[PDB]
Order: sequence, then C-alpha cells, then structure tokens
Amino acid sequence: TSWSDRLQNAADMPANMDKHALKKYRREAYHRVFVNRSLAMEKIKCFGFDMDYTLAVYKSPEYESLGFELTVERLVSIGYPQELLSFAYDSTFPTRGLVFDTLYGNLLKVDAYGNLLVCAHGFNFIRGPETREQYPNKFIQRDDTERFYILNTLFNLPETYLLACLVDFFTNCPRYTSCETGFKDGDLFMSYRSMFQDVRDAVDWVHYKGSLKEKTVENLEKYVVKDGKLPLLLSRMKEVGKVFLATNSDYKYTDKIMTYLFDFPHGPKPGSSHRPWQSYFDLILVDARKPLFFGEGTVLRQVDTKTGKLKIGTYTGPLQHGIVYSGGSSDTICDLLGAKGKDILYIGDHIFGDILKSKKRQGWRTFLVIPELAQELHVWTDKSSLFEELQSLDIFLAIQRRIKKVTHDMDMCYGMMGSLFRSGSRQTLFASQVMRYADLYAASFINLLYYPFSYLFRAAHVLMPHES
Amino acid sequence: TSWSDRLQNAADMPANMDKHALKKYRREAYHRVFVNRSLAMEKIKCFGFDMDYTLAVYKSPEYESLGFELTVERLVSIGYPQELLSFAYDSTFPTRGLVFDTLYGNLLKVDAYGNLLVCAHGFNFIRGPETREQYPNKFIQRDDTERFYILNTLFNLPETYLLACLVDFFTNCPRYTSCETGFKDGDLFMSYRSMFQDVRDAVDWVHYKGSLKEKTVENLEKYVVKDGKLPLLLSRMKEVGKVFLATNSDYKYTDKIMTYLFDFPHGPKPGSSHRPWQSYFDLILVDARKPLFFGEGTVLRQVDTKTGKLKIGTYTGPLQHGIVYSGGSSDTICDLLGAKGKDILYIGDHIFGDILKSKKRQGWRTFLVIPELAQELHVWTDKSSLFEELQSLDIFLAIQRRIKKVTHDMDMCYGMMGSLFRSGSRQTLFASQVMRYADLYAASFINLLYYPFSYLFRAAHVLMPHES
Amino acid sequence: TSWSDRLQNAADMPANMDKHALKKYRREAYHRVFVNRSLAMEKIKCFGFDMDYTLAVYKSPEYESLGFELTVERLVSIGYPQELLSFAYDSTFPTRGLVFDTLYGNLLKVDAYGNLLVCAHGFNFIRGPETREQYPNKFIQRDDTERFYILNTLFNLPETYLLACLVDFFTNCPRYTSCETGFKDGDLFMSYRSMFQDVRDAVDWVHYKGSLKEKTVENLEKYVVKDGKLPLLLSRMKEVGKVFLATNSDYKYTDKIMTYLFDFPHGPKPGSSHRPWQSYFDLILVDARKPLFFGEGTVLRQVDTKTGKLKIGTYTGPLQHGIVYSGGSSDTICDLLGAKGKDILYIGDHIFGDILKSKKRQGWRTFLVIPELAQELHVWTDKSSLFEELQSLDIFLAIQRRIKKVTHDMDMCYGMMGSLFRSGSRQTLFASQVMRYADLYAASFINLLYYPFSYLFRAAHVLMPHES
Amino acid sequence: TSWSDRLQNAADMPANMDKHALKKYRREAYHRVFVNRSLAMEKIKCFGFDMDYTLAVYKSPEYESLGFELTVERLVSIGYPQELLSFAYDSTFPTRGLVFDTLYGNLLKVDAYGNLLVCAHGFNFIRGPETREQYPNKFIQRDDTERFYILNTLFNLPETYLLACLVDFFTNCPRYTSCETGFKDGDLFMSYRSMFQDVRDAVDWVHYKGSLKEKTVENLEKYVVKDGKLPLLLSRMKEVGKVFLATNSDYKYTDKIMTYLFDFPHGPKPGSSHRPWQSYFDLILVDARKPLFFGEGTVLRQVDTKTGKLKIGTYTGPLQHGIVYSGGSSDTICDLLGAKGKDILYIGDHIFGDILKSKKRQGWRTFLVIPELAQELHVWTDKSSLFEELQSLDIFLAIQRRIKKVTHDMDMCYGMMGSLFRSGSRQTLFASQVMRYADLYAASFINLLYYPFSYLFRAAHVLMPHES
Ligand SMILES: O=C1c2ccc(S(=O)(=O)O)cc2C(=O)c2ccc(S(=O)(=O)O)cc21
Ligand SMILES: O=C1c2ccc(S(=O)(=O)O)cc2C(=O)c2ccc(S(=O)(=O)O)cc21
Ligand SMILES: O=C1c2ccc(S(=O)(=O)O)cc2C(=O)c2ccc(S(=O)(=O)O)cc21
Ligand SMILES: O=C1c2ccc(S(=O)(=O)O)cc2C(=O)c2ccc(S(=O)(=O)O)cc21
Ligand SMILES: [Mg+2]
Ligand SMILES: [Mg+2]
Ligand SMILES: [Mg+2]
Ligand SMILES: [Mg+2]
Repeated sequence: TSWSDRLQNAADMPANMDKHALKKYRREAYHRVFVNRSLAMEKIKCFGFDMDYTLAVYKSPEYESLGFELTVERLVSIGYPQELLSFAYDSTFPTRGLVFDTLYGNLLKVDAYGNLLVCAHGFNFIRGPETREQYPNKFIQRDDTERFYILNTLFNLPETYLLACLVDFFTNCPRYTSCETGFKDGDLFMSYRSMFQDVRDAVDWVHYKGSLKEKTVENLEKYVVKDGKLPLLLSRMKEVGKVFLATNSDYKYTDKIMTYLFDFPHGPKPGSSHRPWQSYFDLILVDARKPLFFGEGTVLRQVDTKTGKLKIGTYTGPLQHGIVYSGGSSDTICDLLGAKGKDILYIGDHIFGDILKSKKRQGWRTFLVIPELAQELHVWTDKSSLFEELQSLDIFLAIQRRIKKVTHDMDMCYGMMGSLFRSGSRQTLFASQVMRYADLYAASFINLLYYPFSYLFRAAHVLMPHES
Repeated sequence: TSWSDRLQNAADMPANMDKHALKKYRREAYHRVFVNRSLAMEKIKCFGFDMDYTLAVYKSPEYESLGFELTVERLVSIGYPQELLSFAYDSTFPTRGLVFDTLYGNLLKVDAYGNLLVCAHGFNFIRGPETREQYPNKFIQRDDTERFYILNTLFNLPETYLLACLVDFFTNCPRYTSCETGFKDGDLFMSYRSMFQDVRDAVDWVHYKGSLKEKTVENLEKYVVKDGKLPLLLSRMKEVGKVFLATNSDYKYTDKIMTYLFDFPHGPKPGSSHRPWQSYFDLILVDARKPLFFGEGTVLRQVDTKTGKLKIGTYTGPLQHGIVYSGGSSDTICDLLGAKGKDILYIGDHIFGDILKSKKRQGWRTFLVIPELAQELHVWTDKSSLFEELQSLDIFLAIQRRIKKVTHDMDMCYGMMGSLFRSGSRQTLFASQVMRYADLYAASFINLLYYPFSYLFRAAHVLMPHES
Repeated sequence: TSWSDRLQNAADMPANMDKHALKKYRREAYHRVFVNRSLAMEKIKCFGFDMDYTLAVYKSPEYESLGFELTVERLVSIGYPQELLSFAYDSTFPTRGLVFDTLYGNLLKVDAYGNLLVCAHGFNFIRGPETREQYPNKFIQRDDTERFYILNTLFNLPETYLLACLVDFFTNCPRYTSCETGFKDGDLFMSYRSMFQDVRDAVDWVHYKGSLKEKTVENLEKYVVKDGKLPLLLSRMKEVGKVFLATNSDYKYTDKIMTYLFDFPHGPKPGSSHRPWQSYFDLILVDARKPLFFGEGTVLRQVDTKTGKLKIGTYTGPLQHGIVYSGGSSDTICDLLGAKGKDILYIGDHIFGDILKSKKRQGWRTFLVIPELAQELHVWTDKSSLFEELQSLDIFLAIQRRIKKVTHDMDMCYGMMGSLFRSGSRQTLFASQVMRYADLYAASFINLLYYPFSYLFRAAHVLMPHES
Repeated sequence: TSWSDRLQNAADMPANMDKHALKKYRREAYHRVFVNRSLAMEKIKCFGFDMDYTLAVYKSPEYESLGFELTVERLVSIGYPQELLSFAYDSTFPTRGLVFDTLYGNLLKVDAYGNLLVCAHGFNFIRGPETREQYPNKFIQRDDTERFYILNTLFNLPETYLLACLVDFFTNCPRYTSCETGFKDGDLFMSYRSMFQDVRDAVDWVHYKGSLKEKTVENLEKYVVKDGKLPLLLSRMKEVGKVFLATNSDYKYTDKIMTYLFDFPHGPKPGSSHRPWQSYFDLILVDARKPLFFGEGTVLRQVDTKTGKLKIGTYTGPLQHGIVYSGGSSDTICDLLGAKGKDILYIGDHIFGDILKSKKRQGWRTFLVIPELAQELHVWTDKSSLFEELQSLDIFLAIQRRIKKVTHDMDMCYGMMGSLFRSGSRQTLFASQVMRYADLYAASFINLLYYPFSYLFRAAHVLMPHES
C-alpha cells in the first residue's frame, strides 16, 4: 500500500459537491491544500497545467519498474554485463531529491545548504566519521553541477535505485577493482562519472526512442491514475477563468494520455455529454521545453492536429478556436491570454522547471503537486509521537546517541532514504525549495476542488529574530 | 542622532566583564546577538574578520558625504554639468539594498521574489497603478544583472542618493528632454544605463585612484569609530582559538586603519602593554578579492611589510610568525589554520561576498554585521504599536486604504526608502538573505563579547505547513 | 562521363610496377601528385587515412541522388509539401565549397577574402549590380558562422542542390509569398535560416538514423569505387613505415566498407593470399570526431570487434595486435605510434577537419584528396586556350564586357556553379585553402603509388614583392 | 645608421612634383609601393589613417630606449630587483613579430604554420636538436593564445628586448634557481608566465598612466619624424576624395602629435598659408579601439575640442564641419562618408588590428606601413648574392651544414633575431600575413606621393600547382 494506491483510492469516490461536506473533506490532511504564501483565489484568472505527474499520475511501483527494466535492458543492450538483468526495482529504497556525487559514486541526501544528512554508497549507508574522509566538512558545493547531479522528479526514481544497484554490483564483483572514483577491469577503467552518464543516456533513450511510451499507452489502467473529478475541476476552473496546458511532452503522446484521463462515459459530472479533452482548455501548448520556456523560449509553432506533425515555419497568427501550439514561451501564454503573471496559477510537479523557474523568472503564482505527500502523511501521523519525542530530546539538550538512534527509527518508516522533506529534525533541500518557491502545495491538484472559488489561502507573516 | 552615533556611544563605555552584568547587558536589544540557525560557540575554532564596515566602522553621515562629494566632484571633473556641485548628501533618503533599474532609471525596493515594494524615480515616489505601465506584473527578474544593479553595502549609500539626485536633476533641467530610457540634449542622448555606469566608474575611481582614503586617514576620529572593547574581544578570541583577517583592502590602507583601531594607551584591557594590531591575528590576508576568494581565489602572494609592496612571485612556504598574505583563497586559510569550514565563524558586513558566498561555497559559519540595526532597533520599539496595528488590520481582513496609509506612516519613521528589512508588513530581499545566509547577526560583532565562550546560540526548528 | 567514372577507369587497370613505366604514368596529370610545400617522403614514418571519400570513394551521381532522394523523402515525411518528391538530383548544378547565406537564401561562391564571385538565388543567377542591394560591398564576413554555412565536402553536394531547389520552389509557388528573408504562407513564416536548418537536420538524420548506410552496403558496386591497387599501396606503405586509419565513421559501417574495398580474390598483388583489411593497419581508430580529434579529443575507448559494440569504460592499455580504438585524440596516435607530427602524412578529403586542423593544430603533414580534380583536369586542358585568352584580356587592360563574357563561357564548361578552384581569373576560398593547408594533393591518394619511396616532392620558394 | 634615420633622410628632401622625376624616384626601392593584390587608385574614394607609427613615426632607438627605461623603472618600482636598472636597450637584438612562449620563457621566431625558425632563451640561441626536448615536433600551436604571446608592433620592441633581459638575468643570478617553467627564490616561485604578465602590465602602465607621452611631447624633435611632404600628400588626397583619421590614441595626445607633424611655416607646399591639422580631414575619430572597432565598435561619442574631455552621452547627430568623434565603429565611417568598403584605403602599421581585421571583417582595401622595411631593404641588396648563394645550395640538393651556416651569416646582417620577413630561405609568420592581408605595403605611406592618382597597382594572378 504505497502512495499511488492512496490517490487511486481518493480518485475512485465521486465528489460530494455540497458546500458543508467539502469544508469537512478538506479537513483531513490528504485533501488539504497547504499554503506557503497567501493567495487569493478570487484573483487568479488563468489556471495552467503540467501533464506528466500532474494531471496524469503514473501508478507506483508499476511505472517505476517499467522505467527501470527498460533502462536496465538498454544498458545491457549496449554492453553492460548480463547480471544487471537479474536486478529488480525496489520501491523502498529511493527517496526523491537525492544528489548523486559523480566523483565518488555516492547518493547523498542534503539540506538547503548542502550539508550531508545521509550518504549511501551502493547500499552501504556510510556513518558519520567515515564520511569525513571524502567530505571533510560534511558539505557539498550544490552549485558544482559538473560534479553533482540531483534526481529531482519522479521520473528519476528508477535511476536513483539503478545507480545504487550498479555501484553495489561492481563493488562486489570480483572481476572489477574498487577505486576512489570508479572501477578497474584489466585495461578498462570506468569512473562513476561516466557510469552515471551512461545511466542518464539510457533513461533518455527509453523515453525518447525506446518503448516506455509505447508500452505505457497500451495498458493505461495499469500505469495511469484516472479520476472522475478531474474533468469536473477543469470545467469549474473554466467557468471562472482561463485554463491552459503547457507541457514538455509532444502532441501525439499528450493526446493518448489526455484522451484517457477524460475517457469516462460522461462529461464533467455524471449524466452530461462527454466532451473531448481539448474543449477543456483555452490554450494548449506542447513541446514546451521548460525551464527554457520560462526564458527566451523557442520559436512558436502550430501543431497540425490530424497528423500530429508540426506545420512548417513560425506561427504568427492569433489565438483561434482549435489551434494547438508547440514551443514558444511563457510570454506567449501571457500575451495570448491577456494575463500578467500574478494573475496565473501554474500547477505542476517539477520543483525546478515548473515551480522555481516560473516564480523566479516570471512572477507566476505556483501550485506544486507532490504525490508522495499522500503516503508521507500517513507516516507523519502514524508515527507522530516518535517525532514529538525527537523534538523533546533536542530541547533537553540545555545521550547524543539516543538522538541519532530515534532519528534512524523515524526515517526508516519512510524508506531506506527517509522522508522526502526531512531527515530526523533537519529539513532537506527539497523541503526547503517547496517552502520557498511553491506558494501552494498538495498531494494532488484535485485538492483544489474542495476550496470555494473565492477562498483566501492564508500563511502567517514571517518575522525576523530581532523583530520578535 | 543616526546609527554610527549609537555605536560610538556603545563603544565609549568600558566592558563590565563581571558574568552577571554581561548577561544583563545583552538583554537590551542593541547588544543582542540574533540567531538564524543554531551555533555552538564551543565548536568554533577560528574567528575570521572583514575590515571595512566590520572592524572599522565608518561614522555616518560624515563618511557618506565625503564619498558623495568626492564622486560628485569626479563626475563634474569629467564633464557632467556644474549644477551637481550644489548637491548635498541627504542621509534620510537612501535605504541600503535597493536595486537600480538601468532601463528606466528607477530605484526599486523589492522582496525576495523581486516584487515591487517601493519605486522611486528621481525623488518622485511612483504610486501603485502608475508603476504598472513599466512593470506590468509589479515584478523584476532579479537574475537579470545586465539591467538591475542592487546597491548592497554601505559604500553604496552615496551612489544610492547620487543616482536619485541625477535622475531628478535632469528630469527637471529644461536643457534636457525626458525619454522612457534616458535624456536627450540636442544631439547627445544619455541613457540611464550609461548614466549609471558613469556613476559606478566614478565611485570606483575615488576609491582606487582619488582622494577618499587619503582624506580619511588624515582625520580618523572624524570618520572611524574606535572602541576599547575591540582589542579585548580579539584577545579573548585568540585565547580559545585562532583569529584571522581576510580583507579586500590592500596592506598599506589596512595598516593605517587597523593601527588606529588599536591606537589606545594600553593593550586588550586598561593597564596592560599596548601590542601592535598584527599580534592579534594568527593569519593576516589582504587583497582577498571576495567573493572570488571563496572560489578559485587568486595566486597566493606574500606582503613585504616594510615597503607594503608585494614580494615577487608566488608564495609556496608555510605559515610563519610575522608573514602577511595577499590574494590566495579560502582554502589557503583552511589548510593553513588546519580548519574545515563549520569550524570557522566569518564575521563581515557584505551580505553577498562575505556571507552568502562563504556559506554557499564553503560551508563556513557566518556572522553578519549590520550597522543600521542600531537605529532600526530604536525605531522598531519607539513605533512598536504602530506595527502591531498593521498586524491587526491584515488580520481583520477576513479599509484597504488604511493598510497602505499606516504602512506609509511606519516606513517614514525609517527614512524615505523605509526600513532595511521591510516595507510595511512585507519583508525585503535583504531581510530575506539575512535570515537565509547569516547564521548570526548583530548591530556590531562586539556584541559577541557579552556571550560566554561556551554559549549555545539557539534557533527554533522550522516546520513545513503540512507538518504543523 | 563525370569524375567517379574517371576514377573507376583508373581503378580498373592493374599497376605496371616497372620503375620507368611508373615515371611515365605520373606524367599524365590525372595521376600526378601536386605539391604545395616540399615534402621528403623518405622522412614520413606513418601514413594515416580517412575513409569516406578517401579510401572509399562514392560513385557519382548515383551516391548523391541517393542522399538527395533520402533527404527529400525525410523532409516530406516531416511535413514539407508533396512537390519536393518530384525533384530529381542534377549533378550539373552544385560546385563544392559554396557558402549558403541563411539570411537571404542565396548560394554564394566566394574568394578567400569572402568577395562574391557568383551569387545564385534559387536558380536565378544574380548579376553584378543587382547583388549590391543585399551585399553592398560585394563581400561577406566569412567568420560570421551564425549566418553563413559553407558546404565543404562531397556529402554536402545533395544539400547544395537541395537548397537551390527549395528556394526556387517556394519563390514560384503561388501558395507562398516571397520576403527578403523567407516565405509567408498565411500565418506561418518560414525563414531561409530555419528552412536551412530543416535541410541540415534531415541530412544528418538520413546519415545517422535513416537508410543511407543500409541502402549503400547492399549494393556496394553501385555506390563505391573498388581498386585493386589500394591493397598494393597500403602494403607498400607498411613495408617502409606505419599505417593507420582514423575515421569519423563507426566500426560496423567501417567494417562493411573496408571489407569491400579489400574484397578481391587475392592479396596486395595478383596471386597472393587475400588478407583481411585490418592486417593492413598498425593502428585502427574509429569514432574519431574530427576536428575535435585534433584538440582535446574524446575519451579513448576499445571496440569489441565481435559485437561491434564499445567495451565499457576507458581503455588504458597499450597498443596490442588486434585492438581497435574509438574516439581518443591525435595524441593517442602520436604516443602509440611513437611519432611526432612532421613524421606523419595524413591523407583525407575534408579541407577543414582532415587538412586545415591537423596542420594548424598538430604540425602534421597533409595530403588532400580531391575527387573532382579528375574531371576538372579534363576540362582545364580541353578548354586551355579559352583560359589563356582570359589571361590575355586582363593583360591588354593597360571591352570589360568581353572579360565577363569569356569568364562565363569558361565557368560554364564546369557546371552551373563553375570550377571548384576558380571563377574566371579569380580563385575560390576553396582553392585558397588547398594551397595554404594541403602540402600535397591529387585526384586520389592512389597517385602515391607512382612515386618512389624516397621521392622528394618539391615546391618553389615563395618571394615577397619587395624581394623580387 | 638604423631605419628611422633613413625615413628622416627621405623626409628631409622636398618633393620634386615634376611627373618624370616622380616616376624615377619611385624606381629606387625605398620609395616603391609594393603590391600584393591589384588595386586601382582611381577607385579609392576615402583614404583613412592610423597615427602612431603611421603618420607619426617614432625615431629609433631613441623612442624604444625611452619605453624600455620607463618600463624597467616601473618594474623596479613595484619590487623587481635593482639590477634591472643597469640594463640598457639594445636595438640589435629584437626583431618584430616574435612569439613569447610563457611556459618555458623562450622567444620564438616562427613561420605561418608555427614552425620554429629561431628559438632564444634569455640570450642563449638554442640550436636544432636541443629545441626538441621542449618542442618535440619543432612547432607551436599558434592559436593557443593563453600560452603564446606574439609581439607584433613596434611598441613591442622594448618588451621583446626586456623579456630576453629578464630571462637571462635570473638564469644567471645565483639568488634564483632555474626551473623548466620559471625561477625559485626560497619560498617564492616566479613563473615565466606571471613574469611576462608583469612586463605587459608595466608597459601598459607607462603608456596609460606613466610618463611616456609626457616625456615624448616635450621633445618631439628627439622622438618623432617630421616630413614636409606629409601635408602635401594629405592635401592631394583630399583633392580627389575623402580623408579620415581613425586612431586608438585619445584626443589630447592625438592633438599634440598631429600639431607637430603639421608644424611648418607653410601649408601643403612651400609658400602657402599654414592650415591646422584638422582641416586636412573630412572625418576625425579617436579612441577607436581597433580591432573591436572593426566589429561591434563602442558607443559613438563627440569630443569637446576645447577641453579635450568627451561630451556627455551618445552622439546621434550628423557629420558637421568641426566635429570630432570618439569610439563608434567602422560602420560609422562608412555611413558618414557614404562609402562601402572597397572604396576605402586604410593605411596603418598594425598587422592585426589595422590590416588583418579591416580586410577580413569589412572588405576594406589595405596599405601596410612597415618602417623597418627601409633598413631591411639596404641589407637585402647589400647582401643580395649571399641570399642568391642560399638559393643555389637548396637547388643543388637533388653539405646540409653549409646551408645552416650561410643562413646564419645572412640573418646576422639583420640583427640577432634576423630579418623581419624571413629566416634564411624560410618566410616568417609576419611575412606571411603581409602578403595575405596587406594589399599594398611600403616603408612609409609617403611613398604614395610618387604614384599618379589614376595609377593601377598590379600583382600577378596566382596559379595553383595543377594549373601550371
Ligand atoms: O539546471 C538545472 C538545475 C540546476 C540546479 C538544481 S537545484 O540545486 O536542485 O535547485 C536543479 C536543476 C534542475 O532540476 C534542472 C532540470 C532540468 C534542466 S534542463 O536540462 O534545462 O531542462 C536543468 C536543470
Ligand atoms: O555578482 C554579484 C551579485 C549578484 C547578485 C546579487 S543579489 O541578487 O542581491 O543576491 C548580489 C551580488 C553582489 O552583491 C556582488 C558583489 C560583488 C561582486 S564582484 O564584482 O565579483 O566582486 C559581484 C556581485
Ligand atoms: O566550424 C567549422 C568550420 C568553420 C569555418 C570553416 S571555413 O571558413 O570554410 O574554413 C569551415 C568549417 C568546417 O568545415 C567544419 C566542419 C565540421 C565541423 S564540426 O561540427 O565540429 O565537426 C565544424 C566546422
Ligand atoms: O587577439 C589578438 C591577436 C590574436 C592572434 C594574432 S596572430 O596569430 O599573430 O595573427 C595577433 C593578435 C593581435 O595582434 C592582437 C592585437 C590587439 C588585441 S586587443 O587587446 O583586442 O586590442 C588583440 C590581438
Ligand atoms: Mg511534471
Ligand atoms: Mg565589509
Ligand atoms: Mg572524408
Ligand atoms: Mg599604428
């Protein structure tokens, strides 16, 4: 009973649209929208969406195994050793947002300042003192993107596990010899860095040229959460403003997935005519290339919706009923929807390209979807007085072992790599970017349905130490 | 009665080093050290210092007029119109940390997300609606450093006022014609951008080639706060660890200033032999070139202390009693003092080059000195129930004019450009970087003297919305 | 009767290895090696080869049609209009080395200084005065590689013709409207630049992912010149030094092509055992990535010759009998063959990546293969007294129309875009790079067979004006 | 009897403007204009000039000692050892155009392909075999500008000698220890690279901030060649076209120098009113910043000619009688003089910034002034049958020691570093750029006076090997 089970449970009940019962629904935390900076929904004019892991939520672990298997295969297919084929995806290992150190082949879970919180090498969890040999100040320069990778998104889950599998594998294959920075095999030396590259290449490959999409769209129920309430909310959004899709995915794939998400024997609400997915949007934009989308963008194109091929040249015309865009930029959406940024709420799951960049570069309002938040919330309250015990032991410091021990037992409930948002008392870089960049966040955007359209989402004013 | 008056008042009383009276001293807020992230002083091994506006605090407005006058002069000297000479520095105008928009020649005071809080053009304070013509989403892309300048440090005070003077001047000189982006004068067009460049050039000029230093060191009492307690604290620091100076200033100037700061008829405490300033440091480094200092650095050199000229070539020897370094990097200091970063507390006033970069790039502990914090703290409590009234009006929103009105009356107490750390209920980008990068901060580092050496500076653990 | 006909004619006669008959063979110009800077063959220790259009010479126009057809198809396949399919490759149009101006969609044939010699738009040959509207100083900045493309190699022949086809097509399709910089079609605007990109993408596509290789290797006799003398020369080279292959092509393709080039019922000379192509080389290197190969290179890999896949990691071992390399750099070849540069003769057809860069970056000796030189040499002597007449009319200038007229009649004999090496009296950029970078050059490297191994290739010493 | 003696000899005779006597004057080689590519003077519309070492030719060795002395002094002044003061400039050492290798501290004289022709370390002339330890292929990558410097211009003469002085000095001072790449002195290591930087800094310093200009303009007759014929030629140029000055020098200095060049008790010809230097130009542009001038340029400014200070802002007006420009670009000159490039003849002495870049980037016609060409031409004919003997010994190679010997005796006549344009039979990189970029060249532009205005300067058409 993972987190996509929770979402497909929530998904399976029709909304009681009675006002009283909505207020009580969104009392339970799995259904709350959480506020980081106040936001007056009255003033949002356009709602805009990402697709993958936002509107279309890939069932777990099923989808991650598929990615993993396909990547394992690709790699064996280009000459990595047969033993990889015997690997099998373990959803209890990877937590999202870890940084992969390509110098020493460690997975690292870090705070906002790049302080080490957990360091794993293969599957050996390197303890405090022993990490000082490689990180003498228990810290990593987060900005050194040549060395540190950071696996931010749920697509990175398979690779997160895979990297740990490969490191452990070679550490323990007597054919290879460990070195500080990689493995020797006679006359061939494979550094963790180039190893890591190979994994990245292979994951891209299964996405853009291999069989992930193809295997996905032929078993949508296996891999993709479907929720009656989705058409309802979008329809409700379009009643008070403008609704738009801007997604990195291409049109053809976007079409297969969205069709499915709307495939119900009715429209927004039981008993109404089914209308096609496109009718739910005032502007549809694909091949977005976020985060570049939030800067110079790319040349604006028109999609020929029959073929699914792009028309030839640069689209210079206006927003017409039926048109579909490819590329362009976030200004395209602004000009065309006659919106300036704080007018818009952009809803997506990518902490960097969907959230951080639209806020920083454009002044857009932000809603971050976090799937795991479903499971993480069961664990947070199931185990609440374990945490409250940790809060107590820190406060009594006015014995250190019992801290590090309790912390461990806590993190363990979450997975081998702990909560998404913290390691014991200390918050992760990911938690830290949620609070800082995501104005609102939830386990799923569908949680918006439970708030009235005029709702005022309200966060407490921050005070500086010297102001208290 | 400004803020350097407060510091020279505090400076003028000898420390009562009785333990009880120290605890009570640092109760009053002007003397508190404020904590943003917990820090156990027991574990700091090296204390390191900036000089300008840290150890040597330039008396205000005297020092700022001097800078301003010298810059005004330089500019008239390269052909700017005589009328500039009649300008005169106004300490009630500029607040530090404003961003100068070189496209439209506005001073802008912004929050962490680059939202407009105050916008001034020349001296005309552009109100809400009218700012939308130029900033249609009431926001600026903070990362667009080609366009936006940001005047971060107390050295920037003179230029902050100067830029407003120049814009207002030309707006109203009938010889020139206003344009969106600058001024026409017959066949010459001077954009705000190139205007701004000229000001920057001229300020650098008076610092590196003009008479600022020379006029300063010949009237140190006029321009530089001197405090008996300084030698005392450094001496106390050296008793429990290592003490180091790493400053952007060159040696000669560093020597004149530091000599003065130690010029008392005694040592660390009344009745003891006066020892020279260098004896207070285990490592002295000049020509630091921060923030580059916190990256690749520059080639490490040795200062010939007789001449004050650099020796020829790259210093490869060890830390020797008496040696003075030039350039190098922050690793130089780490290797040589046998320190890893969290061991160190670096104390300085530059929010970017001293604080943000040492934390981000090196994992160094940080103490930010903020002079204005002295005055800003009188105003914060003198006017406390005005603010508490603002907190009330926001909360009653569950009438808008009364918000914007009260906000105004509040900010006005601070200056024309308001508090350093906020504009009414909303925090500035500067406030936001203090909390995020500066582990400790105070009106002056001397506030450290009032805490025991084993003190545990303690900040409350952050919780995410969904965790509460 | 083109130029690959000439080579397959020369190819089809066995070498008379009698010394007297060799001296007389290489008297006729099609068989000469031409010298630009003296070179003592006695001192060359390693001969090194490119493959495509060097050792393996693609029959013309057959190969070019194939490329063209495949590219035309690709483009229609991504949405370019059906009419392209009716195009058909015209070998009498393109001359190699033209520059494509992506601003205005012209093919330009230029001298070393980028002076215009011929300018064609679609198929309209823009005359003198009319070119001044777009090139007011009859010149182009050759270094402006963002704007100017330059189609240098015989692979570029199909695209050279294709670009002219497309420009002419749209100029004259009433569905589109000409503009200075591209074509409007309702709301879509396709600039020549982006048009040009599409063509480039499509040519790469048929090479790396489409069916060019696949269609080629299944009809080698159709597409690839085979010459008994090739194994003979290589064998003769290996008798006096070291022989190496360093090619951009991957191993699999390199294997199919080279096998074929050596597919004869005998070895180097009629009656001897056939030996496999690899035995002819002391070092075999593929995936060369020239010209980067002549700088930092890429990571050195080993080819697993059974699979044709790369082994995993970086090859650190020595040169072993049987080994095949991938990537690396030109230093790899130097270290491993124990050669410094002037020791080596590198033989290839790419004026930039094979010749200019190895000379400039490494001090390697150079032999440039130029296929067209076969046909161009028939034309040069067939029409010799036309040229000698042009030389006369220039000299009598001490009437202008007769110059421009004779020039035309001359260039026409070569093709629509004239000789490779000149336009009337004036030399091309290509000619100019041959003389400057290619130490020796010939219609084919096989011309080396006709010179003794100790031969001294001898060019006249240059004198400066003031020295004569 | 150097080369500036020759020019001041030529300078001192008034021109016999009789047509017959002009034709005979320009028969003698010191007075010839040499042609690299034909040029019809009938078609030049604007003549444009550099100043330093073009119109104003600094007397040698006097000027070079001054530069050298001033640089030596600067360096001792920043801490280089006293012994430098005892150095003294030796005009028989440096030849222009040498490359300084900052890795190993060698002066290198190279051909166009960067082949070594002479290599000196300090003053030790490293012979053939011994150079192979450091340059194993007797070659340098010319494009590696991080390592190789190249001292191109007559201003570089002092530094050329200075670098050799310093290297020799430290090689032989027992206080220092030689290393491959620099010198150790206890704990200080000074690499040749950083040494070289120091020299460069110091030369810039004496030019922009030290006393070179100031000492120069107070003894113009000592340092600057003055020639009656100069006003005559410019006046003659202005009669048939447009005349312009575009110089890197600032206005004030440009004014002192040009005033002097025109300081005669008459105008263009004895007996006419003296007119001021500015009247000789249709466009005057200073602070040119060549070669950037030949690209994006800089912002166009107007000079206030009373003060010599720049007016404030960007000049947008038209070409007005009396106006003086600062910065801008080469398009400024083109637009304003209504010229496209081949219309213009630009006359200057900088092989890169004056000649190579205007030709390559703009299609401008070029005249290169080469002062040394005066002396080099005495030596070329004084010693003609020594060279003709070298030509003979090369040809008889169909004994090697006698080549290298004769070469030596030849080069020696020129200086320690040989002719500017060759080392024995082999041409320098400098010679090679003259022929390739400089359409015309002469010992001085005054040689133009001896050609009629309609003259056709005529170079022989180049033929490729295979065309002969
Ligand atoms: O450059 C980044 C990037 C840089 C730094 C971080 S972070 O330190 O975790 O905030 C995070 C990121 C990213 O998450 C990311 C995602 C996608 C791209 S893309 O290739 O331009 O599309 C670039 C990036
Ligand atoms: O590049 C910056 C800089 C960039 C961005 C900001 S900030 O947005 O206010 O944090 C702030 C800054 C700075 O405060 C600053 C201070 C000194 C230099 S220097 O010329 O490299 O020494 C660069 C900088
Ligand atoms: O950058 C160039 C290039 C630049 C300039 C010229 S040229 O002006 O004709 O000499 C010619 C060229 C080339 O011919 C060429 C061929 C292949 C590459 S690659 O993409 O790096 O492999 C780059 C280049
Ligand atoms: O970048 C160069 C440069 C590069 C290469 C050569 S060359 O190899 O001798 O042709 C020569 C040169 C130069 O002669 C030169 C002169 C002045 C400048 S400046 O600092 O931009 O003004 C740059 C340069
Ligand atoms: Mg997403
Ligand atoms: Mg400071
Ligand atoms: Mg080739
Ligand atoms: Mg010059």
